[PDB]
Amino acid sequence: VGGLQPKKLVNLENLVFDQGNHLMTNPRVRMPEGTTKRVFKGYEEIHVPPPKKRSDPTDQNIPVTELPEWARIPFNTTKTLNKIQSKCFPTAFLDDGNMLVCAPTGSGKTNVAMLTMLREIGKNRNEKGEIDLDAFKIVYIAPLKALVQEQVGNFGKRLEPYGIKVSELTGDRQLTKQQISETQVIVTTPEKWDVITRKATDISYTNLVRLIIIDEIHLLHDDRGPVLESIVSRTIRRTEQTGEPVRIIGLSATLPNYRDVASFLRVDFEKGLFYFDGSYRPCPLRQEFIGVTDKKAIKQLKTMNDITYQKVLEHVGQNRNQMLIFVHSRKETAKTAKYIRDKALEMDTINQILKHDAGTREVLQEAASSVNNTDLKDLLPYGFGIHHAGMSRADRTDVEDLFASGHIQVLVCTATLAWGVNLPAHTVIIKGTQVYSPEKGSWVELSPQDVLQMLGRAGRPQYDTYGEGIIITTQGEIPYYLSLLNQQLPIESQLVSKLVDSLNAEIVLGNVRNRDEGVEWLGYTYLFVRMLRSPGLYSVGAEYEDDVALEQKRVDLIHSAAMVLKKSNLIKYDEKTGKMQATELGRIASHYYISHESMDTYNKLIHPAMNDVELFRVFAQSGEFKYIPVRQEEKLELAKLLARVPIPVKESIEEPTAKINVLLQAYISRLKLEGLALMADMVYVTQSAGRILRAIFEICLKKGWASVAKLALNMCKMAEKRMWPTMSPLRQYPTCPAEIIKKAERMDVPWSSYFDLDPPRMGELLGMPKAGKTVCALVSKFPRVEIQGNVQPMTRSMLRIELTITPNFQWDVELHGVTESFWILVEDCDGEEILFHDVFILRKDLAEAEENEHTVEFTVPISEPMPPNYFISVISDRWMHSETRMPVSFQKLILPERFPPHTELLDLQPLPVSALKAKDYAALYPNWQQFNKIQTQTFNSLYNTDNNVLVAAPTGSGKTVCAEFALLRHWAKKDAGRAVYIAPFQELVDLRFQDWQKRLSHLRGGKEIVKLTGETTTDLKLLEQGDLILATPLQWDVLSRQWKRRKNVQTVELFIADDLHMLGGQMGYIYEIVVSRMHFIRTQTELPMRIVGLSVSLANARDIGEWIDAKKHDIYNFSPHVRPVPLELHIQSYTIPHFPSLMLAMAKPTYLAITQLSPDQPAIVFVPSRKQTRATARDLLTACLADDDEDRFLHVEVDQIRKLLDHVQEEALAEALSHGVGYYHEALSQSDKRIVKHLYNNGAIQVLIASRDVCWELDFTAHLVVVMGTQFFEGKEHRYIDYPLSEVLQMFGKALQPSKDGRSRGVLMLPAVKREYYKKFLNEALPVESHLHNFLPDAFVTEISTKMIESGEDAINWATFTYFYRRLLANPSYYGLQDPTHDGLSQYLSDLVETTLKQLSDARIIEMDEDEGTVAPLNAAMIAAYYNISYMTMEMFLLSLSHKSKLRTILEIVTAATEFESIQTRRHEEGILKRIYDHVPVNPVWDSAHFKAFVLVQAHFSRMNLPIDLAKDQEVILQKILSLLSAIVDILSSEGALNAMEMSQMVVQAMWDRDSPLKQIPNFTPEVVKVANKYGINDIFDFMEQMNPEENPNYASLVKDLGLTQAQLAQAANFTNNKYPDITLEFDNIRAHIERELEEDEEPTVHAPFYPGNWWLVVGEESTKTLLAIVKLEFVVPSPGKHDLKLFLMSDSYVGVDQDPS
Amino acid sequence: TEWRTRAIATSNLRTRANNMYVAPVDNDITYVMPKNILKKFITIADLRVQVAGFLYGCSPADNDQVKEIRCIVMVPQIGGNRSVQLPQHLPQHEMLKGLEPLGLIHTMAGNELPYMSPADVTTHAKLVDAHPSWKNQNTLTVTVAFTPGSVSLSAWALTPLGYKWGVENKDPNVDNPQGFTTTMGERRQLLLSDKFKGFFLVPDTGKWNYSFMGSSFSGIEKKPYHVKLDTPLPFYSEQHRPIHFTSFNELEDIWVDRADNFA
Repeated sequence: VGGLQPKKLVNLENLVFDQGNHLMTNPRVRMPEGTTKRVFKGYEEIHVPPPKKRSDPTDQNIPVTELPEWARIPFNTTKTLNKIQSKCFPTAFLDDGNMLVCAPTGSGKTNVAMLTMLREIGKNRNEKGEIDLDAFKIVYIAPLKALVQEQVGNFGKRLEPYGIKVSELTGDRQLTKQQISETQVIVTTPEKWDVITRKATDISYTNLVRLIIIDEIHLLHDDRGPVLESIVSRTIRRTEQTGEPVRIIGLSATLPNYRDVASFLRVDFEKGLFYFDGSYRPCPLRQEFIGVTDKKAIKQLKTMNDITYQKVLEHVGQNRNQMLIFVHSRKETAKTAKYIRDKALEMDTINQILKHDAGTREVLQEAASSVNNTDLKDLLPYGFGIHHAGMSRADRTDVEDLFASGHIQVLVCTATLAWGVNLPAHTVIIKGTQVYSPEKGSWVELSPQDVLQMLGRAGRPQYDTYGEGIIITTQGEIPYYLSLLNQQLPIESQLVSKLVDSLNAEIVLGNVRNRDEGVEWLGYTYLFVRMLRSPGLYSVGAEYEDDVALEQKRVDLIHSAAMVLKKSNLIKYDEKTGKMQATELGRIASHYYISHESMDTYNKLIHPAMNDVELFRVFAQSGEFKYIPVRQEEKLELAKLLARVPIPVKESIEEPTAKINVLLQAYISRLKLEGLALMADMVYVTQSAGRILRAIFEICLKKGWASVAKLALNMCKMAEKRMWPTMSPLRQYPTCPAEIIKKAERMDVPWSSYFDLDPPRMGELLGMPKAGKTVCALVSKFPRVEIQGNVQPMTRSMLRIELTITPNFQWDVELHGVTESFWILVEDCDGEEILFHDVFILRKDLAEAEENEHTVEFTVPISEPMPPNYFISVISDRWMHSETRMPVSFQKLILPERFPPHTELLDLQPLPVSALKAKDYAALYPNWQQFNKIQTQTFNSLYNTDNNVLVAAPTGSGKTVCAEFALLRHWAKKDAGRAVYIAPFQELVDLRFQDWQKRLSHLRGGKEIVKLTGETTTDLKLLEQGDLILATPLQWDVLSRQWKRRKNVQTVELFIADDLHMLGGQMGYIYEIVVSRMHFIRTQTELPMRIVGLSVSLANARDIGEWIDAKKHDIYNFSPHVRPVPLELHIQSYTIPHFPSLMLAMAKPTYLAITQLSPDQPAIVFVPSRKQTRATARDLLTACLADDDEDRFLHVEVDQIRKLLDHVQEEALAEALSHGVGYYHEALSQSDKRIVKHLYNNGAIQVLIASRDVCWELDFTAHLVVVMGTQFFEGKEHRYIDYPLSEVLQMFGKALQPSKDGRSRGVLMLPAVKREYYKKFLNEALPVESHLHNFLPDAFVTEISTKMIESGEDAINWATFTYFYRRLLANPSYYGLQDPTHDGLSQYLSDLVETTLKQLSDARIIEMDEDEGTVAPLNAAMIAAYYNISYMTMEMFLLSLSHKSKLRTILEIVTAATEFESIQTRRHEEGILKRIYDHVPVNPVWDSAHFKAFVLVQAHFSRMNLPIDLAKDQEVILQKILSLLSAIVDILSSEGALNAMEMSQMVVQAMWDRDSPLKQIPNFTPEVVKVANKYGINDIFDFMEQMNPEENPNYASLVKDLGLTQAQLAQAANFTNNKYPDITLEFDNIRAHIERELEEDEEPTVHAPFYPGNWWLVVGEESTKTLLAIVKLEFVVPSPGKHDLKLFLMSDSYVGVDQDPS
Repeated sequence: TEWRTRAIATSNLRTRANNMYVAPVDNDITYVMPKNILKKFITIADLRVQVAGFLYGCSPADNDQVKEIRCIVMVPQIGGNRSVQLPQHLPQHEMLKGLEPLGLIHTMAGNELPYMSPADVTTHAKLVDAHPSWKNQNTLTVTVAFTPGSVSLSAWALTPLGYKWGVENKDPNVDNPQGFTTTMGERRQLLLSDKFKGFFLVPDTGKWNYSFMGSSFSGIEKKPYHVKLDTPLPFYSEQHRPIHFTSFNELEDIWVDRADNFA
């Protein structure tokens, strides 16, 4: 149906429905048979007789026992349902289709909606596993708050047994989304739910809503209708587009067009829609329509009063009944009641005399009139009543009961009693049908929903057979209400009014990106269906008769609406292309529900230099108050009022602007207002200021205007909390008396002098002994933040700053909830502009904890003529006068030295390969004649001079051949010296290894290039075995630690260091250390050595070159834009304070971005989390499903790829690859990886979605590389850390596939305020400073062992050869240096070294400081040096152990290791984690990796089935064995001990403490060991003796049949005879070896299918508390007594079979 | 009636700062002032009453005959129509280290006198006399006169005779005090620069305009007040007139019913 171009432009204002709520679209008013009309002087009367349905034809009720046992609970009160629910039951409980029921009010409609909820409970309930509380959400939408509260009450109490918690969506608490995530069957209003979904902050839970119930859906006719349409439309929009099932229920009143509303809800007419006429009403209703004929106003009102009077005589005198009369004003309910009583005194003792009969008039009226506090109860004893919202809870409840008792004959009340409780006072009268609406600023007619609810509350159902509803309006309005009380008033759509703002909201949510998408969205509205069935009534134009599906019409509408949205700068809209994109202004307008015209005035009037008076002026100029006029009837009151308000409004005089301004001020200052219209307008301004001011707030925020934004924020707090910024903050405490607040505001004391004090000293401070105890608690709970910021000049252009926020108050859920929001503002010296801002959340968990230091890192620009200071402010978002400001002086700050211009790339000859003086070396790159330009400028020094060379070029520039030109020259000479290459990560070392190994296997000179694994035993001589080795900075740290005594460690003339810039990357200090020493190595040997360094474009290469000792001639630093394939970068700023909601948000744009820049080209999508790869791939595929081309990224029929059906071990990757996507993460198996790389390069799939953790390992390339998100969640500090610049460079380095343009393209999706941080360092070179000074002890503890740091002064020399030293002079303030001069520098080195070494003194490591505090490496530091265990972990390894090892506590000691803290911790995986603790034995921090490691090790003990993400279990296993083998070497001292050797014995074979050793054999399930127990197969020795041919009574007949395994049992027998070794080590005074072998001709590490990837240690003897003694042992010993005992065996890792024979 | 029209008039002060006019001088030491703190100062002032601020600065390394006004300190003051009530204590702060007292700055409601007025001569003199740190490195008085749509800047140093008369002016406070002369103050070359930004210094409490708080001013003028590095608040700011914002006692409830619906 796709048709893009429109033909006619339309004016929306010309099509809008004036007379909206009062719209009467029916020309006919069918009337009942007995309808009559009588005429009186001044008024008419139309009487309508009540229908009768006591004889329900062919139907009764269905028994409650009909339901299942699990759904018969909440129907406790009733023994059977109702026929109104009986016909719906089959569809309401046994079908998942949308519904729409039309029944009279009070007919038990709520019960029908409950069935729809109970059925959803059924889809979430099983015989076992019932009561699933986290897999479904229900939404109940009511028109008013009084309804949602009662529906929350009964649902909560009736659904209590289900353990499901009901709640009402409201306020900031659920604005912070806590109750929407914790509670189910959510109840709310249309506006609140719409604004909640518009923000999309809780989108993670909004996808869990399987059901939504719309009560009073006939509200569509009201101006609030467009809210219901905007909700239902978008819901069904995706509900039938993406496939995700969402059920909608409709609860409406009996009115026309119910069939159109049915089609609007997509309901099956045959089973979904039901209609119940007035005959199904609880009690038959006789209707009176009184129309006053008097023309003038005053005469009308008096006439209404008399009519109401005479009606009182007929409905209490003639027929004694209770009488509820409704009026539309608080102050009116008293006047009306008083008039009826006073005017009744024509000595008309009647009814008064007639009600007096019982002793009640002598008592209760008199008794109840004195007890209550409400004045105007002068008319209570006369049997009259009054009920309005202004009533106290005690009084209104008394009147309600007195009326229910029957002691009140006539009750006058407002609409509050009509929506609140239920009274059905039999006869109901509506005095007048006119009300004042501040919105339209006029006297508009009553609302139909109010009328129905009023008269709907008709006669008593069980007490009366007569329902008498009386309505008193004007003659000109008779036909309207007659159409209302008789199912004649059709339910139309008012969408045309809010069509512009609704479309704006839909464009913001990304649900509408194209004009066709707008037309598609508009197709799911109620306005659309009404236009289909009634083209003329809605004035379609008749030009669209040929228009089949009214597409062209919808196109013209959406076009014009988008046009006005374009001219207001709310959305970016291209007219002819049709595509759209919402702006930041449109976002705010949608998040706060503001008209486009209002947003327009804000964007054009707000300037940075605005004050308070002007901001109030702009506020009053809002488009929401444009209807509020300034009537002369109140001008004299405003004038005196305008001349006493706080903020001067004298700029405006007697204009509607001045009125609105004075109103908002008056409400805040609590001034006098007498006019009914005045007070009404003030309330309207008040209830709108809360959202208006915040809109202006975010506008000032996004424009970066500090002063104005702060004023706007204070105004937000002003209207929200209702007070001026200078008032007492105690007003924000509900549980605070007004007396102390009144006293406080007369005290000349600041809010600053309330904190940090005792109740006594504050009692006289505020002059009240009573409040001394309570006030100290209130102030203590006030949000107080104490900050401490540290600055670090990252560049001479930009400033990096570390902020430390620490809570300084106590928590209270009543006032704080679960989360407290804050704002981080960073201003300049002038404080005029905002240099940085970002929301700072504060959860109750982290705030209450003992360690609550919160840290946040961000950057800020700097002018070289540096201003005196900046301003950092942390302000509360909802709390007023809760700010923490801190001046950031710069007089101490010293800028880094400038950066010299990058080595410009000269344009010379391409220098073909033949210039190398060889044809055999031409086999390097045979395809292309001339090599990359980068080396065509560096070659003359590359393969010529044997001195140091440093190359700095962007990633993917054709970069690695640089080192090749260094080896090709070095390995073309006699006596080819050995060489070593070092990459930052193992992923890179074996990646370029797999390339240089097989592609360069040629031995002509260079031969056997080996890859370092790690174990020193094999690498120590494999370096001598091969001509060259590839290793990592870590294994090259432990190895080559001692440089003096090694064979091939000196002959290395050529040393390569790829990606040297990663030295500043975490764990890169180890890279800096090895590179720092190697230069020092070649100096001592005096032998010539070249050290080539490859890295990305660097900001400063002067310090790194001198670090390698290379002059300017042979030091190359290129600009980051000399990349061979030009990178077209696109940045997209996103403004969403929720990480998950942000990821779903980027889903659409990424799908677009791929289809925009690479329709035929490959594309990669980097995602923060491994898990987010599956989700993003899922969201991406659904995005293709919405556009109706799910297999868009699949270019070959599945049959050609379906052969890889189960070949993909991961199911999520299979389904994803099924539609042409696929992903790549670290938890992926090598098998799956091979399938992906095959399916990607072969052109099967077009888009790949890799994890961020795989950016280095990924050998892939593509045309388009998108970076979805720039933040990853670190569970260590519980924050979202920004991406390192190094990563983004590498990730965009994968975009090396150019298009026809010849230019690669990449997109960067990041948070709004992170833009200018990444866009800057992507335009200029990458700067990097060392982090050695942070982790010194790690470098020391290893260096101390290598007999090179015994002096400590050599550490002073050792530092000089480090990159840390070279930079400390250039950029002092970055590291902490406050004195540039040499004596100050050496002073800084002296303090640091004596500080870190002191740290190694406090923790068990050498201490003494006499003749030099010099220190030789201690035992702990020694073993920690070879295995590289962190001293933070080893300090943890020495403190925990007790007088008794206690064993199992050591496993806790194992999981307490710091090496596990660097583990990925996805938040919502806490549930399953705690569960594994329930299935395992044995005060752990839940979110900590400490507890995660403890539990995961528990799982490895039982061999439990774990989810895919829990490959973290594998991570803990990989490094722990080497760390635990050290744990026993550490525990060699003292006593016992070596239990960890049994613990290592446990982990290696996946065993428990002392379970059956058969668990190690292949297969052999726990049931098979049972079969082994019933027979003589206990340990393996008797197993092999009970398995061999001639023995085990020859299978004891058959034992192999009793054992489940039959075939392949040889694999089990194989492990017993071959894999499982046999002993061969054999066992001298009162006081003073052999070899392992079995069988023969044997060559076999260890059988380890359970584990991923020794013969020395033995012990002996024991006594009381036990001790230890670890070619024989020289064990020379001095001892008192004599004794002889046991010696132990090897087995570093094997289940059981541990001899202890003495 | 008096102050309300003045508050709204403050809005157009920002347009006044953009178009400034510095009075030249034919003479036979130069002073520079950063525009940022001067424009903010003009915006902070009142239309009718004088606002004052102490001056601090230092001489650049390149030129020792030029002194840059690095800071403008706001002190607790009660503005006057022709004079200003200043405290008798100096502002102490870490930011002022390496800096020296350089007189004071104030604005003039009425048009400027082409000579150092008896008021400026008396206040400057007695400030030099009372404060030891004030007299050594030469200080001056800077007047920011207001002319509709413009601003006139003048710099007056205190002469020897002017100093002796000013301190000794025990009393006659008037437009022509007994003994006053037009030659009691010589003008100094003042210059404006956009090369560097000066900073501010306000009282730690934040309130410096004790006009609406005259009853509270007396309890601090003769005591040492703390100063913190921050941005100066406007004259008619809410903090300067907290009494105006004090709540009355009109009915606190609302007798009109209307549902917010937005929770």
